[PDB]
Amino acid sequence: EDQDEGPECNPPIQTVRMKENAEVGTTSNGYKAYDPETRSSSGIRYKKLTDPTGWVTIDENTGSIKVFRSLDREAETIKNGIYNITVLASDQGGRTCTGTLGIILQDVNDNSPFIPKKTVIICKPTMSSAEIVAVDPDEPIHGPPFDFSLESSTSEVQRMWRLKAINDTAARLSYQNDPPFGSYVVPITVRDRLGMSSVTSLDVTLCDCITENDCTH
Repeated sequence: EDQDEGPECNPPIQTVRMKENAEVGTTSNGYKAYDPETRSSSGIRYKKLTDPTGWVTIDENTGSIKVFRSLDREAETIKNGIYNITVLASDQGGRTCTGTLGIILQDVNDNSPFIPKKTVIICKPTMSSAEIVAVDPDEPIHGPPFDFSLESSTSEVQRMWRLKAINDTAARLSYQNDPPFGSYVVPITVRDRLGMSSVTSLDVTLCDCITENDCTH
């Protein structure tokens, strides 16, 4: 009669693939410890060891991966779309085996655009405008074209400015109604190609210049 002997946990290293928009608690196919006698490892329970992100948890019964807190592909903890977590199996004979679970992460468009440069000069004696350019940190299929506007701003601020588009990534902000030399705030709204939305408040000095770039000192 059969008795429950030791696990042959090969391969060392395993992989799964996941997608960024994954709901909290969702479960999918997972890491295994192996048990050749029974050709199945049905007593054998699972925990996680070290994790860079804290996004997933491992379903103890089955060794399945499940979401715990929501993902990002735009984070610095990914490289070439991949991260890894370390895994342990626990046996009621007083035994263990160990391994790695890699997690390949498909981007979806979820991040909005941001502004690299929010501080801008308008040299009034030769210029009416300054350019406003953005970036979006999803894939290049998942960002531009951007749709800019003065949407979020006030009816007083809208009476001093006009905004117009100039590229897939850019627009140009212009003064109206002879405003005086000085410094000013402008809220922009920007959406990306699927309508992901960002708010951002610009710094706009309108001044007198030599270089036509920065203000006379």
